[PDB]
Amino acid sequence: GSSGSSGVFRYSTSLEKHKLFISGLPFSCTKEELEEICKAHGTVKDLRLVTNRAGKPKGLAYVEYENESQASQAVMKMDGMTIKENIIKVAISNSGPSSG
Repeated sequence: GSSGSSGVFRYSTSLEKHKLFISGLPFSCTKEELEEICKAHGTVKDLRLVTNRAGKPKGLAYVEYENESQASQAVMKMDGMTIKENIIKVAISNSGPSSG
């Protein structure tokens, strides 16, 4: 939807921005790896890897930073980066609670 700068109201639950979303990652990739690489940009509040019912990496991975500027930088770099011979894409975890 649009974004009205002038004045702010409550329409949809608080949205998250700091969080980051990374898709297209090689199963080989491991948390630690992404962790060390994440802390390279800023403070890593928390890191989680979307696994399957069997515990297999679905390729998706979520990240949590302390500030906003930090995450942004990591997104500008990680966005379209090669990892273990695999081009991974990044995206600011904005979409979450499906309103309707």
